[PDB]
Amino acid sequence: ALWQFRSMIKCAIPGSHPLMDFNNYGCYCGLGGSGTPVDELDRCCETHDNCYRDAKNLDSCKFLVDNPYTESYSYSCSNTEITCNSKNNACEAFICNCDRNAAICFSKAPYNKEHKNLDTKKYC
Ligand SMILES: [Ca+2]
Repeated sequence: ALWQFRSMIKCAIPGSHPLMDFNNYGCYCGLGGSGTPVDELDRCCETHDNCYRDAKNLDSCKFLVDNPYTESYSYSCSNTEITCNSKNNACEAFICNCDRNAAICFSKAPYNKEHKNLDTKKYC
């Protein structure tokens, strides 16, 4: 499932904590969502959830394959530098290229300390 995604975000994140802090926070972290964020660390959930939108469409391994979120792929690191298993294929490549920007961009964004299990009649 989404679980070698936690393996993923240790790799890309010098300093900041994954899911344990991250997955609760900010306004728009299902599929679609759009107000804006709150701070832009709901904005790194924006890009991985709208790349996972293009995964429900996806012609390479197509979704009668119901949810291929890790039983299929793992990844490479290590600046951040997250990618994929380095042969990188068609659909092993696509779902690891959404789950890359996920991992990287929790190191790219201004974090929610604040929206951290959120408010929003407020931020969005
Ligand atoms: Ca969303």
